[PDB]
Amino acid sequence: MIQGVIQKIAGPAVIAKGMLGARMYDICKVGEEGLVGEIIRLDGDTAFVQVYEDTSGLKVGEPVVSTGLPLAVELGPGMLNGIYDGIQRPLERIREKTGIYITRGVVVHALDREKKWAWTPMVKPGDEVRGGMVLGTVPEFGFTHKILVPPDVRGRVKEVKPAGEYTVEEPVVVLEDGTELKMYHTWPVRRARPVQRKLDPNTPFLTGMRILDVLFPVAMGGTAAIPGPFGSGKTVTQQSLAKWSNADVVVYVGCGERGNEMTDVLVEFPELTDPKTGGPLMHRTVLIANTSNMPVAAREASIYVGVTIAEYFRDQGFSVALMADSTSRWAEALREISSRLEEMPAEEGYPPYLAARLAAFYERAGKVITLGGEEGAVTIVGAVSPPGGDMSEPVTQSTLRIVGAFWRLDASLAFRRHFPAINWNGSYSLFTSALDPWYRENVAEDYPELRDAISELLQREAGLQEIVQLVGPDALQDAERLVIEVGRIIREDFLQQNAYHEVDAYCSMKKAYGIMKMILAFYKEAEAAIKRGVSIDEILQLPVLERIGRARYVSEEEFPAYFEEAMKEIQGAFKAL
Amino acid sequence: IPGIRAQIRFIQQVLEQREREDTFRLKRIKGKIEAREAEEEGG
Amino acid sequence: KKEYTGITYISGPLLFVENAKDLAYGAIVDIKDGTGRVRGGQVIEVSEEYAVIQVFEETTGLDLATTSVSLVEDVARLGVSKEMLGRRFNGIGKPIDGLPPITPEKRLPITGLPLNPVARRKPEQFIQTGISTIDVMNTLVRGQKLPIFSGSGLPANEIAAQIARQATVRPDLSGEGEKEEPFAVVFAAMGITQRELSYFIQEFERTGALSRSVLFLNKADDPTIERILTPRMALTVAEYLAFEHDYHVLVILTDMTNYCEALREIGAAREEIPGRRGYPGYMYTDLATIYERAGVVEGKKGSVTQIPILSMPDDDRTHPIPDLTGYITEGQIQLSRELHRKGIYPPIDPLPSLSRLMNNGVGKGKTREDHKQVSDQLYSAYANGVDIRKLVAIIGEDALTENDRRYLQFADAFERFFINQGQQNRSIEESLQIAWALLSMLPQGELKRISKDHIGKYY
Amino acid sequence: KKEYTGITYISGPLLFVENAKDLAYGAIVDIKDGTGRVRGGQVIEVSEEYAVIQVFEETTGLDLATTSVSLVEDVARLGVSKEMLGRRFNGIGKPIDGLPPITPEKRLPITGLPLNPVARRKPEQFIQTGISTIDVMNTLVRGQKLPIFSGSGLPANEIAAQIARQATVRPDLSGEGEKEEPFAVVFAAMGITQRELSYFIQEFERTGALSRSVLFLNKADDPTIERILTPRMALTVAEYLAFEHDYHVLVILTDMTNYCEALREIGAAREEIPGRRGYPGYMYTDLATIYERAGVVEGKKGSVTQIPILSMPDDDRTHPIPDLTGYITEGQIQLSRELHRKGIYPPIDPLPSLSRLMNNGVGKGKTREDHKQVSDQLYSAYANGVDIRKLVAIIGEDALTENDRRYLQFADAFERFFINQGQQNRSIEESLQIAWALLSMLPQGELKRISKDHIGKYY
Repeated sequence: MIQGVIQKIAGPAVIAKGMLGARMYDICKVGEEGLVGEIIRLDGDTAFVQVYEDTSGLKVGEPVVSTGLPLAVELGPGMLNGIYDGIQRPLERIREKTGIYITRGVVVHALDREKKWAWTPMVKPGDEVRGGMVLGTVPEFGFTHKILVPPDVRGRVKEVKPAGEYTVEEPVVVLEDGTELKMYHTWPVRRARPVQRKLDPNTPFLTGMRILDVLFPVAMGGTAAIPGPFGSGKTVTQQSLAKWSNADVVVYVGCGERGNEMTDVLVEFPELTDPKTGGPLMHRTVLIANTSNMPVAAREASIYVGVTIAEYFRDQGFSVALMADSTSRWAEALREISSRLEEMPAEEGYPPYLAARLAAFYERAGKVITLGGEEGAVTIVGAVSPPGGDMSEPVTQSTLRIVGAFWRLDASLAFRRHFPAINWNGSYSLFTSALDPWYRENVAEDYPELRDAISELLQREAGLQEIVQLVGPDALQDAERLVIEVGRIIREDFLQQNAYHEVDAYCSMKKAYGIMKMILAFYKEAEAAIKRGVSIDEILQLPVLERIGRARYVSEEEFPAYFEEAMKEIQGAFKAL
Repeated sequence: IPGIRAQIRFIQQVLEQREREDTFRLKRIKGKIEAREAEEEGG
Repeated sequence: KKEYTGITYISGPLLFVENAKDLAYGAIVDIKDGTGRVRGGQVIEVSEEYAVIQVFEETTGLDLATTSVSLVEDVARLGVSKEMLGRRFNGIGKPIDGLPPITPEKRLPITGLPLNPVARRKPEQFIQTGISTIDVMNTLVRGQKLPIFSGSGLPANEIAAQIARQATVRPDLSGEGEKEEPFAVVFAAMGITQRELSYFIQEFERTGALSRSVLFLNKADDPTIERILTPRMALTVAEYLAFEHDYHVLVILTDMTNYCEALREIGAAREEIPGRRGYPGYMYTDLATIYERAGVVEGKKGSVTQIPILSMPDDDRTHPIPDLTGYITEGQIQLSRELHRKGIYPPIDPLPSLSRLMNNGVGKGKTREDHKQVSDQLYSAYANGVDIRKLVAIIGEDALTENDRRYLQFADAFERFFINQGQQNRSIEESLQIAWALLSMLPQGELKRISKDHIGKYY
Repeated sequence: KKEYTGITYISGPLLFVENAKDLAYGAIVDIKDGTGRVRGGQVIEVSEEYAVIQVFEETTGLDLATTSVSLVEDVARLGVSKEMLGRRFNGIGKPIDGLPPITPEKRLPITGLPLNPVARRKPEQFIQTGISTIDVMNTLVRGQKLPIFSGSGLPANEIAAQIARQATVRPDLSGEGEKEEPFAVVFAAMGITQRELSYFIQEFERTGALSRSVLFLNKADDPTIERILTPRMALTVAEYLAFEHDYHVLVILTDMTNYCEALREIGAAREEIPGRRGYPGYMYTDLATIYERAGVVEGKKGSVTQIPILSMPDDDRTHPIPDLTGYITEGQIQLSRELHRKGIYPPIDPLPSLSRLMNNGVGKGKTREDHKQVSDQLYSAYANGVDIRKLVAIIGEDALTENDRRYLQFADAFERFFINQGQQNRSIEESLQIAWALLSMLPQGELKRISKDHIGKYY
């Protein structure tokens, strides 16, 4: 289109003289090799291209060819169960064709142009279609991919390819104007996919963990954040959500996380089971990988590619759960590019539009009723990693006030090896009062009254634990000692969970309800007995203590009978004395 | 006493951090002023 | 018109044009590009060589060859009317609705023209809220601006909706026309997400207070200079409907932090000598310019009162945004995270939240002849209780004098019965009865603030 | 050869060479002046009207009339061979030894080339160190990164020398041919002094371990660019030997703090927005650039394992250097300061230390079936010992009980018999035997973690 030459090279930013008409935010090809970049400024007749690759070895005079299209992705069938780069390049094919090291300049198509799928028409000639309608389906592993009409396209169909087997480069529907509808379409990543209207979430997002499904829940359209210092369990928590959530598909983004985690999920998932259908777990994962040593700006490219893939899968009628990683690393990439642009900074280096960028990214998430009429949802769980473990970095004060829940990890609980180390004294979840109808309908009928009892037990036990630290656990009355011991039972029997077990890594709602019931019954009857006159030495040492201490290691296939037996055992062993 | 010493150290670190940003902006302003006055011979 | 082609620089917000001196300073433009899509702008720093624009929407697709800029109006001005009292606008002022634009009755500027210090009058009338921590200790009168220093996960939208629903004047306590006065909300939001907007709209639609309120929406997936523009439009409409048609308006400005952010961003991209910790020097001037538009004049009978919600970022009263806002307005209400932990509602910390225009709107002949005295005494007793809390935490609860325990228990009863009030509509008399019930828990003669006459009459 | 005279500006470390459009970005040059001396350079930020060059050593004695820079090669590289397996190099890679220079087999680039995340496998085997605490509760595996958080007056280089002089991969425990896995050590040091240099030389040459090692040494009176270059040279040689000749290298980098200092100083001379307490913004990017080069690839049978020793500047675990390092690497082993006062060696507090890739390198058929159980039990027992110790040291030993005396005796005997080990070399069998001999001080049945099979076989 517009052909120019290089004028100056300085790090990851290239200036190209002789570019009159080069639109802003366009994809151009830098150098004699092809080093896709993105125009982010215009000064007279030049452009301030920012490359996405190593850009170390380029001369001054190599051509620069623009293309006029602003960083599109390639939506279509054949996307699940695969890796990608930040620019949506299959790492599998890259490795298979060009050795084990990541090379630059290699160019592979996003989808696969040789595999053929089973088309099935759902449109007759002379019909009337408009953007968002479906045209027919093709099958994937245990799903049914639909074939939408790209947004903002209309007309009157005139012919349909009959049912059979075709590739992804076959125009299967021809409108009346002359255009051709293939089995895929491209969409820019810096826009939002239009919808009809945005509903309000009234359904929990069950992740499996007890703290995050009881104390601080998240509606299945919401947002969240997991800040916390280094070495506290953020990676393990996010992978546990990825492998035991209740979403249809999962899109794991990682921008700045060590490659050992990506290899862990890659070599672990294909031998697990999706707990909704029964197929392999990796048949509902589209993980995106851009590790620490790879180029920088590919970080933000990866964030946007992830959100756009999640929006597409929402538009098909599923309910996806994006799980970003190190929005802090993303902000670092933004700061680097800004300081290369040489503009004035804000508090602590970051450019003064971090907040707007984060707000748009988080506001592309919510339950919606798409253009086909069917519903969908996009959850978001964005990790953060402050520079010193203090929740005052701009990227962890700009990511508050725009989210729902907030899951503050803690270094004390993390070093005591009290894992998942979610500080229950400094977290909050604003989706906790719109889920009471669903709880009363689908878990119990006195559930929201049994949860506040536990929360209050904890928030009154802390105050007494202060004086406990003061004068030791001796002068505390029977009341305060019983409070202390029931608080310890609660902490190390209900809140704690070991994610590396076989059966104790996924606690159903009924199981959590049962454990809460048993602890509450123990508390009530122990208080009654202490009022009657027995002492604490007699109270504690019953065998029912350790009989409920092993209550979480039991399995869901038999928990009801165990719980019945244990409640009757409390009934008995607290009757004699 | 150690808790107070830790608090003091943190406050002191933040206060010193918020001077280098000022020195940086001042140096940039001086560079821009030199670049401008290098073109103000007459007009 | 399609004139003024030949731009020569584009980077972020700004955009430069070559020789163009007939564009007046502070004008309005519209930037058509090579495919027909029209954006908006505003001229800053005109000069004989070039002229700097400030684009509103965004700068994607703008090339340097096929791109023009045309003049629309030499000054910003909004076309106001009275027909816009059930409508719903967005940012600059287009109608985000299924109805066509309005036919204006007069078009006035949106920038200023302050009120003359001799065409004002002292706000005196008294508007109760049903929140006994604002009716009795931080009185709210008609004609005063009073923010709400919120927090991250603290309920401020709920308190704003409750005030807007319960607020009513009390004419039968000082002598006035019995039933004449409903309100007229001018809710103006800049930066709200989807959840909060849906809550606000549900609540306004439940009480039927929607057919008498105008709405300006600037949700979080929109540009930022539109956030810079919105509150001026809101206050223009409010001043019109007040000082021309004798209404009584109540402007709810939400999240002034996002407005300050857009301000800091344009200032940074302008390289304009950061004042204090980021934010530029003239932010006091800007916040004052959009706060001082709420008073009462003499001769007329309208009134304009504000409640600017704002979230102090890191819970610091020493952050520039809360600091300058407190210096400019007259009064404040401050929530408390510690009280929010313990289920209190509304968690309004009563110590650090005062209102200045209160000694003139309360007292004998307006509410009751013993109001400010109960206020002073309650403040003193609560401060004593809070201090004895630390005395306990040092010593122990059993080594306390016989009256220190009385003060401690008064503080706890105060936090448990006077502040916590659920969602119920109290009255000035019910709240004063509760206050006297509490103040009777302390002995007589240890209240050096109230007079012996009131002391004998109420106990 | 002679080309590129005509420089135009010299100030500090920079040098502005005029028209030169054949120098590529990041190339390597050599600045020769009117006395014959030759130094280095690096073309950063090339342009059209000139090309900025950054000198390595110093710009003393340089003129604008008698000076000429010339190209050396396109990118940076060093010539690697196999024979350097008893050698000793220095920084840029010049042999400072008693043997002639080396020949190349090929010269590889010394930067970048990240591993394809689909082209590696999981670290599964394990490597014995002879240190009981490490081997039993933080067992280092083949293909992980594990820093050692030292202090300012603690023995760290001694522990590093001991680990390099004792380590070996046990080929008989889990199962494979015994003499099929070679080994090496690519010890690289930076910023050391003459005392520590002599210590390392003598300690390596005593036991003849140097027959399976290389050495890169960067005495602290050399220009800082060499201190920046050393780790890249070491890691290039390591990757070569491992993924091409099937060795099992073990890289050791002392004083990453001196590397971070050199980086801050070399960067801050180009005015690039100092990030956090000095150190620039991209320090995470650089540390991750050099750490992630250690892994285990599938198809091949080599490995690379790193142990970067670093010293927390002022015992801060919230300093930028320890923070970034902890965010990049996986697991960390932290030396203690209190144990060093009581005269224990190697002083390692197992409370704040852990390894993530641990429970994959032990267990069923790996070392012995009781490894994870014994680790959990020793951790729990030492934790309870410290708990009761704090309790007593606070109040007094008047009212202890039976179960508490068992745990206090356990804590004491553990700290004095399982941590303190001098210069011994305990195999993992002997380490587990000492673990069981310390566990047998506790009543069977109150060890609520270990299973009953091993309980019956041992103890």
